[PDB]
Amino acid sequence: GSHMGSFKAAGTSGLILKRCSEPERYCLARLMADALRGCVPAFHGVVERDGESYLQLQDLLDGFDGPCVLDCKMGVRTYLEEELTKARERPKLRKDMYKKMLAVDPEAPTEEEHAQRAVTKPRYMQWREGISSSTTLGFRIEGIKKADGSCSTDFKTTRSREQVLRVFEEFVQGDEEVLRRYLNRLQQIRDTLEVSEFFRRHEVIGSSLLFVHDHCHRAGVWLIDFGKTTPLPDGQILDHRRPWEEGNREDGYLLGLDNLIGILASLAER
Ligand SMILES: Nc1ncnc2c1ncn2[C@@H]1O[C@H](COP(=O)(O)OP(=O)(O)NP(=O)(O)O)[C@@H](O)[C@H]1O
Ligand SMILES: O=P(O)(O)O[C@@H]1O[C@H](CO)[C@@H](OP(=O)(O)O)[C@H](OP(=O)(O)O)[C@H]1O
Repeated sequence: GSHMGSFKAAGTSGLILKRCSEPERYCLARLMADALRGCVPAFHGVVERDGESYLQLQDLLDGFDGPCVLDCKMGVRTYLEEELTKARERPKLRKDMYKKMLAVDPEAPTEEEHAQRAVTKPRYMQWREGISSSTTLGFRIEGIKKADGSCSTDFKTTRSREQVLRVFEEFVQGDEEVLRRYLNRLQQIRDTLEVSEFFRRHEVIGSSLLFVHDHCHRAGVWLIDFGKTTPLPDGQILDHRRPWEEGNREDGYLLGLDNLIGILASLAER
């Protein structure tokens, strides 16, 4: 029915407010005129609320009767290349990121990180990518909100193809119609991405696919979160499949989407 960090209730029905970020505002404005228009939440412009700027977005949960939601972070890389430059010239040591690391694998931090009780953001993000499915499959499950009100973010070590399949298997709860609709939507999204003027021109980092379904077998998928999506310089383009090597700005977005369609197609035959 309604999603209600960055989010606030909107005046108009079926809308949601999200804290304005300049990269995200640029991106949503472009996407409304792109092949991808139908694959992203409708963007209605910016509004002021308590002296601060908000994106007026379509509430993706509005069409659904008690929605189940899964957030899938897309790409082999989850940080901008500029973070790698900043961490070499002027590292911001992060003590929070060190404690999250210790918790999952106490042997993961180096002798110096242990001494620092702190890690760089890129180091933490590369580690996160490697213990989840991000590095190998080019996406990872971030979270589920079920129809019973229960939520989980317990997916940091969800890595193998079969582990990912079991999360989707539990998420769709044997609803053949929801899974068929999800696969049809993902096939149509892949086709739209492969012709999109926006997509060939932009490095898409930190974006998610939001899967939404309900007990009436309504099912939708949208791309969300363009806070780290940046244009390539002087008419350079990405294939979004080839491996990332510092300088090439490749995100593996379509490697991810390919693997995700493969896993859902496998689940459909089980
Ligand atoms: N347009 C939308 N309508 C309804 N729910 C949304 C919408 N956009 C995002 N959400 C929900 O809010 C969550 C956060 O979205 P996101 O755009 O990633 O926010 P963020 O705080 O900017 N980034 P992140 O750090 O990745 O969570 C999603 O996982 C959804 O559950
Ligand atoms: O999911 P966990 O393991 O908690 O890690 C978190 O992953 C976010 C991306 O999902 C990052 O956000 P980002 O989109 O890069 O701004 C956070 O970074 P930050 O603390 O804000 O510098 C980072 O801690």
